[PDB]
Amino acid sequence: MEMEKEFEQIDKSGSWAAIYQDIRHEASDFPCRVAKLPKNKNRNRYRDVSPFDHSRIKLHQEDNDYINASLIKMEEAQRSYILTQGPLPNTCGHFWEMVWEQKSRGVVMLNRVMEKGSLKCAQYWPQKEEKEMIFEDTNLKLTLISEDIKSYYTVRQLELENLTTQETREILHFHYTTWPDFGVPESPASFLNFLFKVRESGSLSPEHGPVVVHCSAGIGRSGTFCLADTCLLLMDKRKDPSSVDIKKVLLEMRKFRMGLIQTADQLRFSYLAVIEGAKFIMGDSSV
Ligand SMILES: C=C(C)[C@@H]1CC[C@@H](C)[C@@H]2CCC(C)=C[C@@H]21
Ligand SMILES: [Mg+2]
Repeated sequence: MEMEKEFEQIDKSGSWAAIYQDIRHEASDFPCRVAKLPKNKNRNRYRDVSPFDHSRIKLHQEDNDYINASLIKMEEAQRSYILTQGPLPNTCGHFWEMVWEQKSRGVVMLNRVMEKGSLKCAQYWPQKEEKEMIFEDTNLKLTLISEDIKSYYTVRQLELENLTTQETREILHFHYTTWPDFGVPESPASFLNFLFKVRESGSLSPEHGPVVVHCSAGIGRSGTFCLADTCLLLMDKRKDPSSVDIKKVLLEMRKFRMGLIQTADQLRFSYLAVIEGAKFIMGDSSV
């Protein structure tokens, strides 16, 4: 597994920070002019995290079509993802409008609402079945149908209703709840198990719109999730599995949204997940 001897060589040489900086130097730099217009200042959670103009998701509405969200389209892998920031108190209606318009089936959330004693995300879904949420600026109603709480993650089933037309869709919410406050998980086993739960749900499949992935800024943990998924897909599809190069897949994803993978230990963790997940897809079905 070329990547696995690349992994051991980089650990041995203690050069993860140098590998990561080289990725930062060669990453694309495209314009983000819409994100920087003054009328959009309260739609952005972080001043240094914006969507490129060429890949941004446009809301289907006159007035203001802006949301901080990017379409990441992986041609060879045949997979698309929408990466977005954690919604703001005033962008929750835009978030669900984007989900409606893009025909997404799943939302993947990789942060908690409060981390390090600060609010990383608005409470954008209902916590109780009997208290639904109405987003009047976008004319959508959201209802909790059920939820399954497990040790490392929670899965919710929600109903999203277009109050204009009274159509309804079922949305699956996949909430990874135990990413540590500092660093990365020591073992990728629980992250891979989470990834495969999302895959089994159908939410990642071409009969649906792209899955919506977010953490707080939509680049760190979010980038790790998409990078691992796409790498494992390429290894399944290809005549030569060990031809998959993580660093070139990461740079290709960074053509669509800036800053994906935010630290050198996130880079290292991404290798770990792909190496370990590759065991579980080269014929070794056992668990
Ligand atoms: C996905 C994995 C590589 C691991 C295999 C071993 C288990 C302890 C762990 C938790 C239980 C499930 C179903 C698989 C996970
Ligand atoms: Mg460059």
